[PDB]
Amino acid sequence: NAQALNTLVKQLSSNFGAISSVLNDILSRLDPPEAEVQIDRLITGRLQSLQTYVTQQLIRAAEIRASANLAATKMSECVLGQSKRVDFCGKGYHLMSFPQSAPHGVVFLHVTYVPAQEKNFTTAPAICHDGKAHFPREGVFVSNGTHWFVTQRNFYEPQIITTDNTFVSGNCDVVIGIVNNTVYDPLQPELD
Amino acid sequence: PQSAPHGVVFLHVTYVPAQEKNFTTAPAICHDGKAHFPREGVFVSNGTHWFVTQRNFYEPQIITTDNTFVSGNCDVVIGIVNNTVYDPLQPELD
Amino acid sequence: SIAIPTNFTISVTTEILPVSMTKTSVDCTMYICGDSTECSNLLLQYGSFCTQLNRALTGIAVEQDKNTQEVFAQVKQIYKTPPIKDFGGFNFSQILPDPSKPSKRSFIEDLLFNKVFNGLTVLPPLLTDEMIAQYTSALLAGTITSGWTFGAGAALQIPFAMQMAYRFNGIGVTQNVLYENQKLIANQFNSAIGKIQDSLSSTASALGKLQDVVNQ
Amino acid sequence: QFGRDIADTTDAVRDPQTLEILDITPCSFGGVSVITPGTNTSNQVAVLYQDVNCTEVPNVFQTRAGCLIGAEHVNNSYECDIPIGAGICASYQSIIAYTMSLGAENSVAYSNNSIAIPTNFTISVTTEILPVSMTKTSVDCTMYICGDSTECSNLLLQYGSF
Ligand SMILES: *[C@@H]1O[C@H](CO)[C@@H](O[C@@H]2O[C@H](CO)[C@@H](O)[C@H](O)[C@H]2NC(C)=O)[C@H](O)[C@H]1NC(C)=O
Ligand SMILES: *[C@@H]1O[C@H](CO)[C@@H](O[C@@H]2O[C@H](CO)[C@@H](O)[C@H](O)[C@H]2NC(C)=O)[C@H](O)[C@H]1NC(C)=O
Ligand SMILES: *[C@@H]1O[C@H](CO)[C@@H](O[C@@H]2O[C@H](CO)[C@@H](O)[C@H](O)[C@H]2NC(C)=O)[C@H](O)[C@H]1NC(C)=O
Ligand SMILES: *[C@@H]1O[C@H](CO)[C@@H](O[C@@H]2O[C@H](CO)[C@@H](O)[C@H](O)[C@H]2NC(C)=O)[C@H](O)[C@H]1NC(C)=O
Ligand SMILES: *[C@@H]1O[C@H](CO)[C@@H](O)[C@H](O)[C@H]1NC(C)=O
Ligand SMILES: *[C@@H]1O[C@H](CO)[C@@H](O)[C@H](O)[C@H]1NC(C)=O
Ligand SMILES: *[C@@H]1O[C@H](CO)[C@@H](O)[C@H](O)[C@H]1NC(C)=O
Ligand SMILES: *[C@@H]1O[C@H](CO)[C@@H](O)[C@H](O)[C@H]1NC(C)=O
Ligand SMILES: *[C@@H]1O[C@H](CO)[C@@H](O)[C@H](O)[C@H]1NC(C)=O
Ligand SMILES: *[C@@H]1O[C@H](CO)[C@@H](O)[C@H](O)[C@H]1NC(C)=O
Ligand SMILES: *[C@@H]1O[C@H](CO)[C@@H](O)[C@H](O)[C@H]1NC(C)=O
Ligand SMILES: *[C@@H]1O[C@H](CO)[C@@H](O)[C@H](O)[C@H]1NC(C)=O
Ligand SMILES: *[C@@H]1O[C@H](CO)[C@@H](O)[C@H](O)[C@H]1NC(C)=O
Ligand SMILES: *[C@@H]1O[C@H](CO)[C@@H](O)[C@H](O)[C@H]1NC(C)=O
Repeated sequence: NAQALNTLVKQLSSNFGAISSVLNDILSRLDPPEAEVQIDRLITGRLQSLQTYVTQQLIRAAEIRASANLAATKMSECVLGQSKRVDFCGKGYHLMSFPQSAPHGVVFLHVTYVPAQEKNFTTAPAICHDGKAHFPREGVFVSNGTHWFVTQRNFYEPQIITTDNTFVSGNCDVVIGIVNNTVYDPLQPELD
Repeated sequence: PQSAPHGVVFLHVTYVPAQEKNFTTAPAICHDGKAHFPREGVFVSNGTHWFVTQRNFYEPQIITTDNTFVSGNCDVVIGIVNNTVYDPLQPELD
Repeated sequence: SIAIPTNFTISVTTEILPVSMTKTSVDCTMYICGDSTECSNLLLQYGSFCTQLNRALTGIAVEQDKNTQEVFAQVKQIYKTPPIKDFGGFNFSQILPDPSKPSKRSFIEDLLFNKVFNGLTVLPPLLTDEMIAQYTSALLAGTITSGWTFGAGAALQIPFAMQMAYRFNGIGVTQNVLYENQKLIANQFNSAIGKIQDSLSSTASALGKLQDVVNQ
Repeated sequence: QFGRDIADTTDAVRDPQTLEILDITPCSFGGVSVITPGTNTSNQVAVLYQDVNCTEVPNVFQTRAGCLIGAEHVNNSYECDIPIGAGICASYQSIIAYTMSLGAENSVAYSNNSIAIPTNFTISVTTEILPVSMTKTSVDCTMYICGDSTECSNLLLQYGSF
């Protein structure tokens, strides 16, 4: 923006085919019948320069508006609320953000949830208990070698396999990769 | 994504349902004067028997106290149908 | 009256989007006149008309290199598919790179590429197309082996059989149906992959944006 | 007697004396570029020539984007610092020209029964910068094009409402 304003000023120094770059000299030492000839080329050159500057400004205005609309959209979702869409505001699972004033824009602070310290476990997609295929209501099955557990996909919170946090469907033959294990039921200890 | 000489090409894997069958349904079930609602999905009926299934696939299941929640009364909501709700604890008690 | 589907069809849809164009650079001293010292004198007395034009042109020339940067270079590190490919019966050889091709291009990419002086100069792209497929290969490995986990932070491996289960769970479909229909889904996916390549193999006018952008 | 490739551009002339068709092409030209690592960081610079056979330009290294003088080719690939073009980049060791490194190649352990689940989490704030507006500028017509000159502005009116 600064150079666009600056480059326009230098255009006044261009003769554009005239003998002088200043209007007063043209009005001074030129015969008025033919003085306009030097003026006419000068105005066209200056007008052409002015035309270019506005066109360049218009192009940048569209780019700024696109960025401005994008900035407003980010504020609409990632500031006024939580952006469920992934990687729209900060790498990682976005939580929220705080806008900050800038001389000609806005700066966000995207608070993101980045997991770390991962461990790999031997798992199965389903569990067979008494011939019934069990699936997890949420999370996935995991096992620290021998004992099996259920934990959410985004954090290691192992829990005992239980009827309440699992649902059954079908039989043990239709799904592949199943493992044989026992599903704890909280009612039995209460009943006994 | 797939590389292109001056762009990028995607292969959007989409889940398009098909083979739809129309069933008679009600928004809630009245059992012992209590209005029952589905935790997920909607109630369906193959003419006489009632079932619960998700909105994107036909997986009918017996109406159970665990897959439904109770609120309000039988009078405030319109369109309710009179039906029984199975309870899994009764057979264990008996 | 409720209509509920009793079956599902998995279809792959191809979306074409341009991300960059030819990086063109234009000179003015040797273009407006051309190796003419006497003519160049009248060129500069107009001021700095073409001085900014080159700056304007080169200003967008680097933008295309930028444009490719965010659209493709979105992976902190390059991932590689395992030598053994057992994705629960799924087939991915069509989209993955093969040694037979030029060591980085996939079968579909090769099908896609094949279907597509004085005064002027053309600047080569910063990212040669040869290693552009490297980024897509990395993304393919991440979205297959690591699923969506690598998008957030460290790439966490997940078997493809149950990676779909979460995604099915993400569209209000209980994952139990998928496992009971794993074989059917794999056949549908493989057929869809086979069909889409044939949709552009013999003849296809659906290139649109990619093909026409070169024309203007 | 001659041939034009396209757009009225001669590219082939047969010398009638010898009767042997010969191709004609414009000789080398283009924009010269300077590669530097920073004024304060160092002083050495490397000159780059674009799309020119490196035999008549004047350590010389030829690349797909022309040849550059002042850098030494390195087989080892490092992260790109100065983007030259055609997949090569330059940095400070002297100035070194090397093939761009896409990234760290890692083959994550994949298996049909292996789940990688985090046991810990890190909360990091990411700064995103976006402009929303630019300086509001207005330009006058009469006093700029001519400037306090009624006679000059009179001819301006003849152009209409530009
Ligand atoms: C877990 O349960 C399955 C299912 O019953 C057991 O598989 C049985 O294995 C025996 C011995 O090979 C066969 O005679 C049965 O026909 C199998 N069952 C079925 C339904 O086919 C399995 O042995 C059990 N234990 C383990 C460790 O998986
Ligand atoms: C289902 O339950 C409702 C609610 O009790 C029954 O509606 C009753 O019908 C009888 C006879 O028509 C009336 O005396 C009651 O006053 C009604 N109940 C209420 C709360 O007003 C209904 O008959 C039952 N059966 C069916 C098929 O809906
Ligand atoms: C759901 O649709 C699929 C195909 O859209 C059905 O799969 C077909 O099953 C018949 C039954 O023998 C086979 O002859 C076809 O070859 C199968 N087609 C494919 C593409 O695999 C499937 O049976 C349908 N399931 C239900 C419950 O309707
Ligand atoms: C999870 O990570 C945090 C930091 O990323 C760990 O907190 C550190 O714990 C050690 C243990 O003595 C301290 O010395 C550090 O000062 C702590 N750092 C911070 C930033 O709090 C935490 O222990 C990790 N937890 C697990 C279970 O791995
Ligand atoms: C796995 O975790 C359980 C939970 O307490 C523990 O008892 C067991 O020792 C651990 N190791 C193995 C190999 O099961
Ligand atoms: C898992 O992979 C191993 C080795 O590739 C194989 O032996 C085993 O049968 C596979 N099991 C399932 C359920 O895919
Ligand atoms: C509806 O489904 C049930 C479930 O077994 C079945 O017994 C019944 O015959 C079907 N038809 C009607 C009209 O209920
Ligand atoms: C549904 O519409 C029919 C026909 O208009 C009507 O007889 C019936 O009472 C309506 N039931 C409800 C619950 O709206
Ligand atoms: C995938 O499809 C190709 C196409 O011919 C075939 O050669 C290959 O064996 C298939 N792989 C699997 C695992 O089905
Ligand atoms: C004309 O052709 C003859 C035939 O070889 C050759 O010797 C002679 O040099 C040619 N003259 C000119 C002026 O090219
Ligand atoms: C050169 O200046 C940059 C910018 O301030 C700075 O980051 C760098 O450390 C400086 N290097 C030296 C050698 O002074
Ligand atoms: C440059 O020209 C020489 C002949 O002077 C040739 O051997 C070489 O192959 C040319 N280089 C390229 C890149 O075309
Ligand atoms: C680098 O690669 C070239 C080409 O294969 C080879 O001649 C050279 O020995 C390699 N090593 C060095 C240090 O250039
Ligand atoms: C996966 O877990 C096994 C457990 O024995 C371990 O040996 C192996 O190194 C792990 N693989 C990783 C972390 O890539």
